[PDB]
Amino acid sequence: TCPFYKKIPGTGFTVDAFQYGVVEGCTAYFLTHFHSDHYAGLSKHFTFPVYCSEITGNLLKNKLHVQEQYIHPLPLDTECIVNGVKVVLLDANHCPGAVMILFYLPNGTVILHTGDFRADPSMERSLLADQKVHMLYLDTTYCSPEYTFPSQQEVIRFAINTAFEAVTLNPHALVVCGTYSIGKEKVFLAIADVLGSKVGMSQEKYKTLQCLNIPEINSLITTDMCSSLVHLLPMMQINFKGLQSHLKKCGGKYNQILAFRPTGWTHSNKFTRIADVIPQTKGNISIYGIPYSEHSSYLEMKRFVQWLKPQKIIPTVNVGTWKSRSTMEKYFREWKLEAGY
Ligand code: NI
Repeated sequence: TCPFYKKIPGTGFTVDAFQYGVVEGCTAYFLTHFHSDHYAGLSKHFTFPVYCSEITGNLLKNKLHVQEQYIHPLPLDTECIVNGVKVVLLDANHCPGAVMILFYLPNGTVILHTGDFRADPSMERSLLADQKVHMLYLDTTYCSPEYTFPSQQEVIRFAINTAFEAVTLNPHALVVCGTYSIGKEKVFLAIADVLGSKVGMSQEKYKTLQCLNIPEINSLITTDMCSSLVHLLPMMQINFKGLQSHLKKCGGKYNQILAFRPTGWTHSNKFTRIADVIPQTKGNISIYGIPYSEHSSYLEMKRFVQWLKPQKIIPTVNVGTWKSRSTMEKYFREWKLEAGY
Protein backbone atom coordinates (compact mmCIF):
# COMPACT_ATOMS: atom_id res chain seq x y z
CA THR A 1 0.00 0.00 0.00
CA CYS A 2 0.77 3.71 -0.85
CA PRO A 3 3.21 5.17 1.73
CA PHE A 4 2.32 8.32 3.77
CA TYR A 5 5.23 10.25 2.09
CA LYS A 6 3.47 10.13 -1.32
CA LYS A 7 0.21 11.45 0.19
CA ILE A 8 -0.84 15.07 0.71
CA PRO A 9 -2.81 15.54 4.00
CA GLY A 10 -6.36 16.86 3.80
CA THR A 11 -6.70 16.44 0.04
CA GLY A 12 -7.32 13.34 -2.07
CA PHE A 13 -4.00 13.98 -3.88
CA THR A 14 -0.96 11.75 -4.33
CA VAL A 15 2.51 12.31 -5.87
CA ASP A 16 4.59 9.84 -7.90
CA ALA A 17 2.33 7.06 -6.64
CA PHE A 18 1.44 4.88 -9.63
CA GLN A 19 2.76 1.43 -8.64
CA TYR A 20 0.15 0.47 -5.99
CA GLY A 21 -2.86 0.17 -8.28
CA VAL A 22 -5.96 2.14 -7.26
CA VAL A 23 -5.11 4.28 -4.20
CA GLU A 24 -8.33 4.46 -2.07
CA GLY A 25 -9.37 8.10 -1.69
CA CYS A 26 -7.16 9.52 -4.46
CA THR A 27 -8.98 11.89 -6.88
CA ALA A 28 -5.83 13.26 -8.61
CA TYR A 29 -2.38 11.70 -9.20
CA PHE A 30 0.52 14.19 -9.66
CA LEU A 31 3.67 13.19 -11.56
CA THR A 32 6.74 15.45 -10.78
CA HIS A 33 8.78 14.19 -13.79
CA PHE A 34 9.34 11.50 -16.41
CA HIS A 35 11.88 9.14 -14.77
CA SER A 36 10.85 5.40 -14.54
CA ASP A 37 10.97 5.06 -10.68
CA HIS A 38 8.51 7.97 -10.38
CA TYR A 39 6.21 6.96 -13.24
CA ALA A 40 6.45 3.18 -12.40
CA GLY A 41 3.06 1.50 -13.04
CA LEU A 42 1.64 4.15 -15.48
CA SER A 43 0.81 2.87 -18.98
CA LYS A 44 -1.87 3.17 -21.75
CA HIS A 45 -4.09 1.24 -19.29
CA PHE A 46 -4.34 4.03 -16.64
CA THR A 47 -7.77 5.75 -16.40
CA PHE A 48 -7.50 8.36 -13.62
CA PRO A 49 -6.59 12.05 -13.85
CA VAL A 50 -2.77 12.77 -14.02
CA TYR A 51 -1.53 16.34 -13.25
CA CYS A 52 1.97 17.37 -14.54
CA SER A 53 3.99 19.88 -16.61
CA GLU A 54 3.42 20.28 -20.41
CA ILE A 55 6.79 18.45 -21.22
CA THR A 56 5.87 15.58 -18.88
CA GLY A 57 2.48 15.51 -20.67
CA ASN A 58 4.10 15.24 -24.13
CA LEU A 59 6.17 12.28 -22.87
CA LEU A 60 3.20 10.47 -21.27
CA LYS A 61 1.19 10.86 -24.53
CA ASN A 62 3.98 9.85 -26.99
CA LYS A 63 6.25 7.37 -25.06
CA LEU A 64 3.86 5.69 -22.61
CA HIS A 65 0.73 5.99 -24.82
CA VAL A 66 -1.40 7.28 -21.94
CA GLN A 67 -4.75 8.39 -23.43
CA GLU A 68 -5.12 12.19 -23.87
CA GLN A 69 -8.36 12.43 -21.83
CA TYR A 70 -6.40 11.62 -18.64
CA ILE A 71 -3.48 14.14 -19.07
CA HIS A 72 -3.92 17.48 -17.28
CA PRO A 73 -0.84 19.63 -18.15
CA LEU A 74 -0.47 22.81 -16.07
CA PRO A 75 1.76 25.84 -16.76
CA LEU A 76 4.66 26.84 -14.56
CA ASP A 77 4.71 29.74 -12.04
CA THR A 78 0.91 30.23 -12.19
CA GLU A 79 -1.73 29.79 -9.41
CA CYS A 80 -4.11 27.04 -10.61
CA ILE A 81 -7.09 25.26 -8.93
CA VAL A 82 -7.16 21.47 -8.89
CA ASN A 83 -10.31 19.84 -7.39
CA GLY A 84 -10.97 22.96 -5.26
CA VAL A 85 -7.33 23.37 -4.04
CA LYS A 86 -4.83 26.04 -5.00
CA VAL A 87 -1.51 24.73 -6.45
CA VAL A 88 1.62 26.12 -8.15
CA LEU A 89 4.23 24.17 -10.20
CA LEU A 90 7.84 25.50 -10.06
CA ASP A 91 10.94 24.48 -12.02
CA ALA A 92 12.89 21.78 -10.03
CA ASN A 93 16.23 22.29 -11.91
CA HIS A 94 16.36 18.50 -12.45
CA CYS A 95 15.64 17.08 -15.93
CA PRO A 96 13.38 18.63 -18.71
CA GLY A 97 9.80 19.05 -17.46
CA ALA A 98 10.63 18.34 -13.80
CA VAL A 99 8.61 20.33 -11.21
CA MET A 100 8.26 21.08 -7.51
CA ILE A 101 4.60 21.47 -6.35
CA LEU A 102 3.33 24.04 -3.81
CA PHE A 103 -0.01 23.03 -2.16
CA TYR A 104 -2.13 25.62 -0.25
CA LEU A 105 -4.40 23.54 2.00
CA PRO A 106 -7.93 24.64 2.90
CA ASN A 107 -6.98 24.85 6.64
CA GLY A 108 -4.12 27.33 5.76
CA THR A 109 -1.19 24.88 5.85
CA VAL A 110 1.36 25.32 3.02
CA ILE A 111 3.24 22.26 1.72
CA LEU A 112 6.23 22.04 -0.71
CA HIS A 113 6.99 18.74 -2.50
CA THR A 114 10.38 19.05 -4.27
CA GLY A 115 10.09 15.93 -6.53
CA ASP A 116 13.68 15.38 -7.59
CA PHE A 117 15.54 18.76 -7.50
CA ARG A 118 18.93 20.49 -7.59
CA ALA A 119 18.59 23.26 -5.07
CA ASP A 120 19.73 26.64 -6.30
CA PRO A 121 19.75 30.17 -4.87
CA SER A 122 17.37 31.44 -7.66
CA MET A 123 14.66 29.39 -5.88
CA GLU A 124 15.00 31.80 -2.93
CA ARG A 125 13.35 34.55 -5.12
CA SER A 126 10.42 32.50 -6.55
CA LEU A 127 6.72 32.37 -5.24
CA LEU A 128 8.23 30.34 -2.34
CA ALA A 129 9.49 33.54 -0.72
CA ASP A 130 5.95 35.12 -0.50
CA GLN A 131 4.67 32.96 2.45
CA LYS A 132 5.58 30.51 5.20
CA VAL A 133 5.95 26.80 4.24
CA HIS A 134 4.97 24.40 7.01
CA MET A 135 5.82 20.96 5.57
CA LEU A 136 8.53 19.99 3.09
CA TYR A 137 8.69 16.74 1.18
CA LEU A 138 12.41 16.62 0.38
CA ASP A 139 14.62 14.91 -2.20
CA THR A 140 17.27 13.51 0.17
CA THR A 141 19.33 11.66 -2.51
CA TYR A 142 22.65 13.31 -1.41
CA CYS A 143 21.93 14.13 2.23
CA SER A 144 25.41 13.44 3.68
CA PRO A 145 28.52 15.73 3.86
CA GLU A 146 30.82 13.66 1.62
CA TYR A 147 28.57 14.42 -1.40
CA THR A 148 30.19 17.45 -3.03
CA PHE A 149 30.39 18.16 -6.79
CA PRO A 150 31.20 20.98 -9.18
CA SER A 151 28.71 23.38 -10.79
CA GLN A 152 27.07 22.21 -14.00
CA GLN A 153 28.74 25.15 -15.70
CA GLU A 154 32.27 24.07 -14.53
CA VAL A 155 31.64 20.53 -15.86
CA ILE A 156 30.27 21.81 -19.28
CA ARG A 157 33.23 24.14 -19.76
CA PHE A 158 35.55 21.17 -19.14
CA ALA A 159 33.67 18.98 -21.68
CA ILE A 160 33.61 21.72 -24.33
CA ASN A 161 37.41 22.41 -24.13
CA THR A 162 38.29 18.75 -24.04
CA ALA A 163 36.18 17.90 -27.11
CA PHE A 164 37.31 20.93 -29.11
CA GLU A 165 41.08 20.18 -28.51
CA ALA A 166 40.60 16.45 -29.52
CA VAL A 167 38.75 17.08 -32.77
CA THR A 168 41.13 19.94 -33.74
CA LEU A 169 44.09 17.51 -33.20
CA ASN A 170 42.27 14.75 -35.17
CA PRO A 171 39.36 15.82 -37.37
CA HIS A 172 38.53 12.09 -38.00
CA ALA A 173 37.70 11.62 -34.25
CA LEU A 174 34.14 10.82 -33.17
CA VAL A 175 32.73 12.18 -29.93
CA VAL A 176 30.26 9.92 -28.04
CA CYS A 177 28.03 10.76 -25.04
CA GLY A 178 26.33 8.05 -22.93
CA THR A 179 22.62 8.47 -21.91
CA TYR A 180 19.76 6.38 -20.28
CA SER A 181 16.78 8.62 -19.63
CA ILE A 182 16.01 12.26 -19.98
CA GLY A 183 18.30 14.74 -18.24
CA LYS A 184 21.84 15.96 -18.82
CA GLU A 185 21.04 17.06 -22.45
CA LYS A 186 23.23 20.17 -22.08
CA VAL A 187 26.34 17.85 -22.13
CA PHE A 188 25.82 16.67 -25.69
CA LEU A 189 24.24 19.89 -26.94
CA ALA A 190 27.17 22.05 -25.72
CA ILE A 191 29.81 19.67 -27.21
CA ALA A 192 27.99 19.70 -30.61
CA ASP A 193 27.61 23.47 -30.65
CA VAL A 194 31.40 23.94 -30.20
CA LEU A 195 32.10 21.44 -33.05
CA GLY A 196 29.46 22.83 -35.45
CA SER A 197 27.59 19.51 -35.58
CA LYS A 198 24.18 18.03 -35.02
CA VAL A 199 23.87 15.23 -32.47
CA GLY A 200 23.15 11.82 -34.13
CA MET A 201 20.99 9.26 -32.30
CA SER A 202 18.53 6.32 -32.60
CA GLN A 203 14.86 6.77 -33.64
CA GLU A 204 13.60 6.07 -30.05
CA LYS A 205 15.97 8.73 -28.58
CA TYR A 206 15.20 11.37 -31.25
CA LYS A 207 11.44 10.78 -30.57
CA THR A 208 12.07 11.48 -26.86
CA LEU A 209 14.00 14.71 -27.55
CA GLN A 210 11.30 15.91 -29.94
CA CYS A 211 8.90 16.06 -26.96
CA LEU A 212 11.00 18.44 -24.81
CA ASN A 213 10.05 22.00 -26.01
CA ILE A 214 13.77 22.76 -26.69
CA PRO A 215 13.97 25.83 -28.99
CA GLU A 216 15.40 25.20 -32.55
CA ILE A 217 15.59 21.45 -31.74
CA ASN A 218 15.28 20.46 -35.45
CA SER A 219 18.50 22.33 -36.19
CA LEU A 220 20.41 20.50 -33.37
CA ILE A 221 19.61 16.73 -33.69
CA THR A 222 19.15 14.05 -36.40
CA THR A 223 18.75 10.32 -36.95
CA ASP A 224 21.35 10.47 -39.74
CA MET A 225 24.41 9.08 -37.84
CA CYS A 226 26.64 9.49 -40.92
CA SER A 227 26.21 13.29 -41.15
CA SER A 228 27.11 14.01 -37.48
CA LEU A 229 30.29 13.94 -35.38
CA VAL A 230 28.65 13.65 -31.98
CA HIS A 231 26.68 10.45 -31.35
CA LEU A 232 24.48 9.38 -28.45
CA LEU A 233 24.54 5.77 -27.30
CA PRO A 234 23.11 3.89 -24.29
CA MET A 235 25.33 4.29 -21.14
CA MET A 236 25.79 0.47 -21.15
CA GLN A 237 27.75 0.74 -24.42
CA ILE A 238 30.29 3.32 -23.00
CA ASN A 239 33.23 0.89 -22.60
CA PHE A 240 36.14 -0.24 -24.78
CA LYS A 241 34.36 -3.27 -26.36
CA GLY A 242 31.12 -1.36 -27.10
CA LEU A 243 32.95 1.67 -28.45
CA GLN A 244 35.30 -0.40 -30.80
CA SER A 245 32.17 -2.26 -32.06
CA HIS A 246 30.39 1.07 -32.78
CA LEU A 247 33.54 2.39 -34.51
CA LYS A 248 33.44 -0.63 -36.95
CA LYS A 249 29.78 0.18 -37.68
CA CYS A 250 30.42 3.76 -38.77
CA GLY A 251 32.16 2.65 -41.99
CA GLY A 252 35.74 3.92 -41.68
CA LYS A 253 34.64 7.57 -41.46
CA TYR A 254 36.30 7.84 -38.04
CA ASN A 255 39.51 6.38 -36.60
CA GLN A 256 39.30 7.46 -32.97
CA ILE A 257 36.64 7.95 -30.21
CA LEU A 258 36.48 10.37 -27.30
CA ALA A 259 33.62 9.33 -25.00
CA PHE A 260 31.92 10.90 -21.99
CA ARG A 261 30.06 9.14 -19.14
CA PRO A 262 27.98 11.67 -17.25
CA THR A 263 27.52 10.16 -13.82
CA GLY A 264 26.25 11.08 -10.43
CA TRP A 265 28.76 11.13 -7.60
CA THR A 266 31.35 8.28 -7.39
CA HIS A 267 34.07 8.05 -4.64
CA SER A 268 36.76 10.19 -6.54
CA ASN A 269 34.88 13.53 -5.70
CA LYS A 270 36.65 13.59 -2.28
CA PHE A 271 40.15 14.56 -3.72
CA THR A 272 40.04 15.44 -7.42
CA ARG A 273 38.96 18.94 -8.85
CA ILE A 274 37.31 19.07 -12.34
CA ALA A 275 40.55 20.49 -13.81
CA ASP A 276 42.58 17.47 -12.61
CA VAL A 277 40.41 14.91 -14.44
CA ILE A 278 42.17 12.51 -16.84
CA PRO A 279 40.53 9.78 -19.02
CA GLN A 280 40.86 5.99 -19.21
CA THR A 281 42.54 4.97 -22.47
CA LYS A 282 42.95 1.77 -24.56
CA GLY A 283 44.47 2.36 -28.01
CA ASN A 284 42.44 4.80 -30.18
CA ILE A 285 39.60 5.14 -27.54
CA SER A 286 39.44 7.39 -24.42
CA ILE A 287 36.61 7.57 -21.81
CA TYR A 288 36.10 10.54 -19.52
CA GLY A 289 33.97 10.25 -16.34
CA ILE A 290 32.38 13.63 -15.58
CA PRO A 291 30.30 14.31 -12.51
CA TYR A 292 27.28 16.23 -13.95
CA SER A 293 24.67 16.12 -11.23
CA GLU A 294 20.95 16.97 -11.46
CA HIS A 295 20.45 16.48 -7.66
CA SER A 296 21.33 18.86 -4.74
CA SER A 297 24.78 18.48 -3.16
CA TYR A 298 24.79 18.45 0.70
CA LEU A 299 25.76 22.15 0.79
CA GLU A 300 23.10 23.13 -1.75
CA MET A 301 20.35 21.11 0.06
CA LYS A 302 21.36 22.56 3.49
CA ARG A 303 21.31 26.16 2.23
CA PHE A 304 17.82 25.64 0.74
CA VAL A 305 16.33 24.13 3.85
CA GLN A 306 17.98 26.70 6.23
CA TRP A 307 16.49 29.50 4.06
CA LEU A 308 13.01 27.86 3.92
CA LYS A 309 12.79 27.09 7.64
CA PRO A 310 10.15 24.29 7.42
CA GLN A 311 8.29 23.23 10.57
CA LYS A 312 8.53 19.50 9.51
CA ILE A 313 10.62 17.64 6.90
CA ILE A 314 9.37 14.48 5.13
CA PRO A 315 12.19 12.58 3.27
CA THR A 316 11.31 10.96 -0.06
CA VAL A 317 14.63 9.24 -0.88
CA ASN A 318 16.51 6.47 1.02
CA VAL A 319 13.59 5.96 3.36
CA GLY A 320 13.53 2.13 3.20
CA THR A 321 15.90 1.44 6.25
CA TRP A 322 15.86 2.82 9.82
CA LYS A 323 19.61 3.54 9.78
CA SER A 324 19.17 5.97 6.76
CA ARG A 325 16.12 7.63 8.30
CA SER A 326 17.98 8.01 11.65
CA THR A 327 21.06 9.50 9.98
CA MET A 328 18.95 11.99 8.00
CA GLU A 329 17.07 13.13 11.16
CA LYS A 330 20.40 13.89 12.77
CA TYR A 331 21.35 16.29 9.96
CA PHE A 332 17.91 17.99 9.98
CA ARG A 333 18.26 18.75 13.76
CA GLU A 334 21.82 20.13 13.31
CA TRP A 335 20.48 22.46 10.55
CA LYS A 336 17.56 23.63 12.76
CA LEU A 337 19.83 24.35 15.79
CA GLU A 338 22.40 26.27 13.69
CA ALA A 339 19.74 28.45 12.00
CA GLY A 340 17.39 29.04 14.97
CA TYR A 341 14.02 27.65 13.71
NI1 NI B 1 14.75 11.87 -11.21
